[PDB]
Amino acid sequence: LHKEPATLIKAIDGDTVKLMYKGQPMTFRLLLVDTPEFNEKYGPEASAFHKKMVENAKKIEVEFDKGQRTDKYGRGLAYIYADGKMDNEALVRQGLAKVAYVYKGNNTHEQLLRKAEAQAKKEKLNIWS
Ligand SMILES: Cc1cn([C@H]2C[C@H](OP(=O)(O)O)[C@@H](COP(=O)(O)O)O2)c(=O)[nH]c1=O
Ligand SMILES: [Ca+2]
Repeated sequence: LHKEPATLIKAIDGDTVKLMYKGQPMTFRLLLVDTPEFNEKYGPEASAFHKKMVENAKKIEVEFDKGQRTDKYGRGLAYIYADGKMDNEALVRQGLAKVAYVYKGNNTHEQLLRKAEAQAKKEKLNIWS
């Protein structure tokens, strides 16, 4: 898999972010995770975490997996990196997201994220508390 450039247009919530990718604005949905919606428990903390992470990055990168790159709502499906740290993994590791939506052939980083979830659960972080 390959990291591609992008620039933040706007933070949205725990598992979506608006980025300019190949010069076009797009909403990206983070692969392999699910954050609570803003109005549910840990929802505001997940949004806040993701926001900070994307707003502080000097470099944002998009990494598509091997399968579909856009979902049925037209959102980009990617692993997103902020200064080389994966947003998807960071949210899971903090117990602000669960591993979820694991479809065959867009699941390269499945085991990496499950490992982060196991550590977050061990530490009883946030969602696991
Ligand atoms: C993460 C992801 C979500 N989706 C779709 C599945 C869900 O359909 P439904 O809307 O029909 O439930 C929805 C979940 O996204 P959200 O968690 O952003 O709502 O997005 C995919 O199709 N592919 C994926 O890789
Ligand atoms: Ca969600």
